Amino acid sequence: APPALWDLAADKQTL
Amino acid sequence: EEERSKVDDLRGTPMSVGTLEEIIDDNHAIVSTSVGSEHYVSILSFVDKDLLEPGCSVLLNHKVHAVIGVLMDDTDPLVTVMKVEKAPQETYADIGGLDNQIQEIKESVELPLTHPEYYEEMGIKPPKGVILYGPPGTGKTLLAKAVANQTSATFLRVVGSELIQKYLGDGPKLVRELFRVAEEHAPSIVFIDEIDAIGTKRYDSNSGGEREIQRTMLELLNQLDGFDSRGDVKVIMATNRIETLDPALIRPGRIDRKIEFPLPDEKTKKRIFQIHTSRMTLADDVTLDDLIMAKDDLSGADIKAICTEAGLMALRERRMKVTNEDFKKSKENVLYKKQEG
Amino acid sequence: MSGEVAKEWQELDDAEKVQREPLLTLVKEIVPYNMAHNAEHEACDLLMEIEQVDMLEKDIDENAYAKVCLYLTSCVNYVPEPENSALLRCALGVFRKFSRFPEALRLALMLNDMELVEDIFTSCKDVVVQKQMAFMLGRHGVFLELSEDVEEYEDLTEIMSNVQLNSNFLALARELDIMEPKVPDDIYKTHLENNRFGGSGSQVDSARMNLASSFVNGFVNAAFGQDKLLTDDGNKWLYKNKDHGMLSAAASLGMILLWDVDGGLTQIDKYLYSSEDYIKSGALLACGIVNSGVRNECDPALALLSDYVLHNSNTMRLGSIFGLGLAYAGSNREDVLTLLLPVMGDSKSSMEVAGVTALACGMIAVGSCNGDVTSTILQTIMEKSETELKDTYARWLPLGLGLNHLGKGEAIEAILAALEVVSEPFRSFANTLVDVCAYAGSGNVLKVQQLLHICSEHFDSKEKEEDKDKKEKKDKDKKEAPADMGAHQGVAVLGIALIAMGEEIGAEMALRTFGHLLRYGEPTLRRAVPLALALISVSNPRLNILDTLSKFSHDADPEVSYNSIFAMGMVGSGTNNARLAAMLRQLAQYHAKDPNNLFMVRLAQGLTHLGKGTLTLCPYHSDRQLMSQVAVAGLLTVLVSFLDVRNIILGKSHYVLYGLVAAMQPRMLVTFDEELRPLPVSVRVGQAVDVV
Ligand SMILES: Nc1ncnc2c1ncn2[C@@H]1O[C@H](COP(=O)(O)OP(=O)(O)O)[C@@H](O)[C@H]1O
Repeated sequence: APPALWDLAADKQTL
Repeated sequence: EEERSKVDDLRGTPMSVGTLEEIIDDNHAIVSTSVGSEHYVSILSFVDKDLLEPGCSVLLNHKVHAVIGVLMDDTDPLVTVMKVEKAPQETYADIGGLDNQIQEIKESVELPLTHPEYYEEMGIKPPKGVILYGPPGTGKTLLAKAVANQTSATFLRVVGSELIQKYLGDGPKLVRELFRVAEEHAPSIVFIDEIDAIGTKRYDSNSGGEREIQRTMLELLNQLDGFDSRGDVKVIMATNRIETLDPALIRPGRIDRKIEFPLPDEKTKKRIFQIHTSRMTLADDVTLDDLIMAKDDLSGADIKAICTEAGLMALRERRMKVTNEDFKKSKENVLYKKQEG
Repeated sequence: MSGEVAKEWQELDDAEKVQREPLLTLVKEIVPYNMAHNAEHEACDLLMEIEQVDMLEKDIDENAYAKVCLYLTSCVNYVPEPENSALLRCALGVFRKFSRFPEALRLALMLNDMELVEDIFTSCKDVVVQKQMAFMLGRHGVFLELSEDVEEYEDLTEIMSNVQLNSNFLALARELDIMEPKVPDDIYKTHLENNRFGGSGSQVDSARMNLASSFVNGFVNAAFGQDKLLTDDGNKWLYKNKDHGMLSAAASLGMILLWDVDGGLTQIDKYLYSSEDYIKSGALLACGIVNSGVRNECDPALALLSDYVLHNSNTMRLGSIFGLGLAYAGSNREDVLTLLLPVMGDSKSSMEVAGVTALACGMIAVGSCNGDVTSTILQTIMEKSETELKDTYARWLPLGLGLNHLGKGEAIEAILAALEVVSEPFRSFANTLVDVCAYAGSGNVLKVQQLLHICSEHFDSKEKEEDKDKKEKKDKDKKEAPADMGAHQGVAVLGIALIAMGEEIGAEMALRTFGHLLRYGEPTLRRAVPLALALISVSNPRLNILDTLSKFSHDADPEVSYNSIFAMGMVGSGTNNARLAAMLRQLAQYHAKDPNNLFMVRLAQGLTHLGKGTLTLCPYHSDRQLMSQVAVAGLLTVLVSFLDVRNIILGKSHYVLYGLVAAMQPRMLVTFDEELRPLPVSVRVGQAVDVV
């Protein structure tokens, strides 16, 4: 879950 | 928490089901969805981007063809042809006389997996499968063997030439799906029986050809040979006729193990009749001696079928118990039945 | 009542009501009830019976009648006197029931014997008496449970039994002690330092001196430092005065060095002379350590090393003068006569000038002391102080002491700590970090209290971080560290090295917190996180390391790319794989500038093998072609002429196998030290680390 936390938190730069 | 209420808006509410075509190292992946839609999508979310691989389902957010995640969905027909299950009731203890016939193959299937100590410590390791054969119409008589192997480990049965040359091939690619999917479910066992790919003659529908059936058998060999797959998926093969089978099979596999199916003897025949009549109540005058002596070279399901018709006429008289006279005439329906045909 | 066909309760506890009066009866009335089948209250009568056979001191029958019970034997009749009375009578009387054959069959951890001696051993270890059957019986399974929570530093002791019972005694004690911070391997680290572990250490192979070949010869020739062969030298009573021939690591490093030549080796003439046609590379960086580890011992390239580095250019002198003493010192002693002469010969005024050779004799020491080199290093650094000063050389000096001896009486920390007054917070990070941590392993709890009070005074507001880090260093894996991270400062470097070193245990078990600190941690601390991959990963790096860091690898951040490729780094260089060599592709196809690119790829080259080859084994042509084709770029971009030597540092060095370092469970001191500084890699810190 921690890796998926940081994984989903990069969508702000991704958008 | 907040991420669940964030990424859903971007990927929500609708999103197309797309197919990954190929991957560019930019994190941009060339994708495909109906119809002829290619694109570049760089996302860091839900991925797993390594394990995606082309030819798989990737989600596609309508703005614009963006992938929020991936869903692997099967199903597939061939996954349905594997199970279920049976976990069948038929032990190898329900059959008799082949204890020496079986004991080896019983080892070679339970020598690995269950009880590995002697096997792995010995550094020998022959898990290349087995091969069976037997006359005249047995082999499912050896599915009374494999039916005990269906009681352990993981299993899929694929038997008969029909599933090979059916329509125009595409050659082995069905055999490819079998091998690779049985490698995906590994450990497992694939039971082949009655390989008539050369023994059958007519191409189903419009198909060709004899050599392309021979080359799809050939690639069956190479995929079993093989370069280079250590996956197991053990392979059990059987047939009626070992003559038409090409030796190209045997040296790669199965090179070490193949069993011969003998026809039962007096005590084996009697044993089997006792096995099938164990359930059925029979009249006090039923005698097995004149039966096993009068009959000639019958396997289990033959005398099991005379038990079946004996109970059939026993139900025509609505008796729960079969009479020896009706057992000899009801028998005479199969005796005359093989004498009529 | 006990035999009434009625199943009505209860036949338990009723013997306390009327007690003396039923004692006018015996078990004779009881036996027809329990022996006759299809009778009521079969095992229930044993709840009354265990007390009569227990108060009569009978043994294995209380065992036999507590089998289905499993409960009442705990709370049973109170005044402690009959309880420790029939407890020690039952105690000495149950083991005499055991091993009666003789020589096993051993009990026969079962729910009868072990759960009952555990059950009553509860009350045994609660208040009264001591030394139960555990010392009487001989069961190590209950000996696992004999001990109660207490400091184990004292528990190194046991009853001396025969070496027969001592062997499996020591095996089950070992596997009992592995989870535990302290292991029988403690003889290495500890300190201790009393003569007991050397006495028993040479007595474990006493008295046989022939089959003693293993654990003795391999131990004296596998030792780089002098302490084990020294204390053990006084503790090795085989012969007299001529055991010193197999000691001092002269014939040791000679023999193992010629067996390494038996299992090598590295190319000399072709590569190094074809490189001598290229004159001097522009890196002035990694080329000296080549002739350091390579040669070993030969003089001719040593005068090229020296006579060159007389020019003084940069710190390029470093690996060169390191080959000066490493060459002859490869076996012994050596060069420590002329090793330190350039120190005072070359005010420094900095490390790259007179500090390089000042590092030389300290690191080339490797077991000295002896004891001259100790007082010689302390003296020579007390000569140059204001020119050192507190910063650039003081980084490397304690590495010439603490390596050889942790409990060394000499304090060079105080004399080097009088120079702290310069007040600069910056350089004292990487300076005072392993400056103060590198003096000794200590273990006294007093040292860091001293240096915290005299150093701090106050406090440095900065160094205090590294000082509690030095404390947490002093002790090893005491489990005190998970209690020391509760601070978890906004600095947060407490937690990273605190979990790094704070747990040394075979089972990782640190995944929960190691992931919890990155998932819960503040930003940019995850940059520090992968650096803990150095210690705990010695077991199974393959699965988890390239897993996690594989995601950290293609991150655009050069800091987590750098500290990632290091995070794998050496612990990921233990063995090779097709994933590594295949992954090297397009790691080197990136268009990014800066040294992080070829530290990523070129450090990722050294993970293919370590000190192995080339003759024997893997071919050197493929490395020649890879480093030859990748260097076509830039064109210079001198860092390519730095990388081509970078891979062959470890590549063509050889002559040392690691393995790990080390198999004995010590740790390399230059590696953690040096790898902590370039985390913010800037100018010469990378070459200071390039001492390696
Ligand atoms: N000797 C035997 N002992 C017990 N059962 C038998 C025996 N022979 C045959 N059977 C039963 O009859 C069936 C025989 O299959 P069969 O039709 O002979 O082979 P195939 O279908 O491969 O040509 C098996 O399913 C088995 O359960």
